[PDB]
Amino acid sequence: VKQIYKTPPIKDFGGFNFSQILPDPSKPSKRSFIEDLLFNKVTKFNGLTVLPPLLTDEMIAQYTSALLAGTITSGWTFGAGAALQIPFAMQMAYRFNGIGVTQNVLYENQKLIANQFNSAI
Amino acid sequence: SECVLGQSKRVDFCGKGYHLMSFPQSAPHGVVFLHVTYVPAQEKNFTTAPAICHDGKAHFPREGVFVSNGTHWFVTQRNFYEPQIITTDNTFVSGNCDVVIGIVNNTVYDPLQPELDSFKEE
Amino acid sequence: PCSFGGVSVITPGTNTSNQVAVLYQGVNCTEVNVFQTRAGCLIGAEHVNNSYECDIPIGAGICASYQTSQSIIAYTMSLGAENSVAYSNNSIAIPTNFTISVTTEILPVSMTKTS
Ligand SMILES: *[C@@H]1O[C@H](CO)[C@@H](O)[C@H](O)[C@H]1NC(C)=O
Ligand SMILES: *[C@@H]1O[C@H](CO)[C@@H](O)[C@H](O)[C@H]1NC(C)=O
Ligand SMILES: *[C@@H]1O[C@H](CO)[C@@H](O)[C@H](O)[C@H]1NC(C)=O
Ligand SMILES: *[C@@H]1O[C@H](CO)[C@@H](O)[C@H](O)[C@H]1NC(C)=O
Ligand SMILES: *[C@@H]1O[C@H](CO)[C@@H](O)[C@H](O)[C@H]1NC(C)=O
Repeated sequence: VKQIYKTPPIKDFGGFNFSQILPDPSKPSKRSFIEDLLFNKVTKFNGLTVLPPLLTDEMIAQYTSALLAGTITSGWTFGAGAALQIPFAMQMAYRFNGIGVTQNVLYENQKLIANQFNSAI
Repeated sequence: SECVLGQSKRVDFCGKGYHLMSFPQSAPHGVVFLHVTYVPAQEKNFTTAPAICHDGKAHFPREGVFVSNGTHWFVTQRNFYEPQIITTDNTFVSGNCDVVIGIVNNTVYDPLQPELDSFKEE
Repeated sequence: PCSFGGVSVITPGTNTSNQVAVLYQGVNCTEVNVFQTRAGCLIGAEHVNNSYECDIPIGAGICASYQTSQSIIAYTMSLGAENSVAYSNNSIAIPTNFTISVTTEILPVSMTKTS
């Protein structure tokens, strides 16, 4: 990613829920619920010097949150060039048009799709 | 293969941007590709809409979305700004326009009716 | 066993100056301008609270640079400019003009057939 994107405080996306993968601002180390499940389910004087990484886990979380927010708000357009905003529902339509399904199938079944997505999450 | 002999869809694979084409050059022990992308700029902001209802029937655009020229609902494609007049051959019709959330109101111009109107004048 | 560590030197290129910066690995400064990191003891720099892009990585989000007298500074590295996009349910980003850029990419192919 070229630039950091922070999510808007608007959580209207056509019914889709992303509060389980966006960071909570309340944490000291800004991370999401699923990230916290991930980081908890992973468990000298001979010359052993354990060099730490250049990028700490907080920074990785910053980068991932930026990618995620750009995906949510800008489609794939920020992969190519400058980020171009778009609603999520229309982005979903775009992506269904990519796979041979017309976007009306989304716009008529939007709530069903959102509920399935939230359930899968 | 993917970027010299043809045009890959795979974004973020040969340069940054929508991939157009490339050129290879000789190099000691190596190769140097020269990728050509399509990076856009100079944007405006645009009020958008998912669909348009005209006579109870919805309209989904065949390609592109419905865009802003000011406070009007006109239409063009999704990666270059070139607005059009709403015609029948740019959209198609599937279902009533009442389940569609977020829809706006506009008239839909037809190409055939003014050519039909040339008949009923005479 | 009494404490030890790797000796590492931070510097710009010799075609700039000859000032240095001394980094002690994995042990803190109480046993050697003094600054402390999780990497250890860093001597010969100055802590700044401005965020730049990284020049030389050190560890634990710390990078050093040699800017304008002129001295060694270090800081907590950024991830570029903070930016966000105005989002609604009736907005989108559509372009009007464009450019045609060319990016150099280089991949190694072969090496010398030593025998
Ligand atoms: C108009 O476009 C600019 C360019 O990004 C954007 O910052 C601004 O929020 C847009 N206006 C509205 C009302 O969204
Ligand atoms: C967008 O959200 C606002 C919430 O203030 C709502 O009033 C409006 O009807 C929504 N418009 C669309 C097109 O979804
Ligand atoms: C590097 O050193 C040479 C000789 O000392 C000098 O001519 C050249 O200008 C230097 N490079 C820079 C960028 O100053
Ligand atoms: C060195 O050990 C820890 C790690 O930084 C530090 O908190 C402590 O204060 C240091 N020791 C002394 C004597 O200051
Ligand atoms: C560094 O932090 C201190 C407080 O810890 C603050 O007073 C100072 O202004 C900061 N330095 C810069 C360059 O902002």
